[PDB]
Amino acid sequence: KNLEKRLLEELNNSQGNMLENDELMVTLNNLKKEAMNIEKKLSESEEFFPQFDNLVEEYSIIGKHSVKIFSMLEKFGQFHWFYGISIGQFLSCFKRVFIKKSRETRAARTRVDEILWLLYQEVYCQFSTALDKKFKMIMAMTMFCLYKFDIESEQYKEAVLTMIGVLSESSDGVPKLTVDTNDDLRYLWDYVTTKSYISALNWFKNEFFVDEWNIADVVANSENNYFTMASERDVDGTFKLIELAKASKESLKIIPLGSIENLNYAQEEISKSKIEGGWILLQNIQMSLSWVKTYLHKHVEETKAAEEHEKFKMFMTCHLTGDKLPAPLLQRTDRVVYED
Repeated sequence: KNLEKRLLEELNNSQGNMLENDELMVTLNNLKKEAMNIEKKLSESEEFFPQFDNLVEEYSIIGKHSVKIFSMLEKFGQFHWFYGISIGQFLSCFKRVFIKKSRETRAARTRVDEILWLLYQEVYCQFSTALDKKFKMIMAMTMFCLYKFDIESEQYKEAVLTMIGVLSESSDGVPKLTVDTNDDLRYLWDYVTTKSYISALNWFKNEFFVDEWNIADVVANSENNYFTMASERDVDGTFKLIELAKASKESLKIIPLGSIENLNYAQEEISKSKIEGGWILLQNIQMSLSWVKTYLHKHVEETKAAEEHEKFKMFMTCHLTGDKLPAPLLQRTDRVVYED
């Protein structure tokens, strides 16, 4: 558009003779250069289009593999209270898989395959903290065929086919023997026979364990994510927390929630400890639903305070039989469940 401009006025004085042209060439010679340089750049600009496209296909390995995985993870919604897993958390897992693990974690094509393995690992490592062992087991039981085997269906023998009434069953004593089957592959021919004793599910041992369950490690998380301990009737979640506190060797306070004076203490000591930077165990917040109503903002408040003085770690416990804790706060906290 500046060529449009600069190549206007002296039409009024030239007729095309090179001697005339010479005074107009004070702009054109400059243009010989840059205008032709434009073309150089333009030729280069096409190459990026198909290669960028190629880059997309280069990661389709995990692309399809993992998108299928989330569509399975979503089905965990069947879990009534602790499966409140946002896909943001799903992504968080990959923040770790893709990078937040080490300097070696980036995105090489060889390692696209390796992050199928980390996809495999890290995914269940998180669901397994909120969901119980029954849900954990069935996960592995059918899903590892995807997570690390890339849809390698595997023929089930005794127990599975026992439930349906299908011909191919042997008892616990067939390991990796006559497993040589079709697309619906080998080792469940093995394991499903060992299932005469159901712990054969556990016997898969397919790298099926939560790498980072260690709740003590979990402690060092974002401060806003306060800890939620799920328990049941006759299960002292607080106990697990006092053992934690004993191990932490840090400022411990415990406030049972439920009656009015406890709310007075909640207001009180939260404001104290959210400045001091203590470690506090809270119990049975569901016994004080009105507290919860105010608490949800108190949560916001003490969260900011946690950010400010930097050590206010809260550990609310005693989810009981069916106290149906509210999703907003469950969201804002870490739902880890314990057995008795």
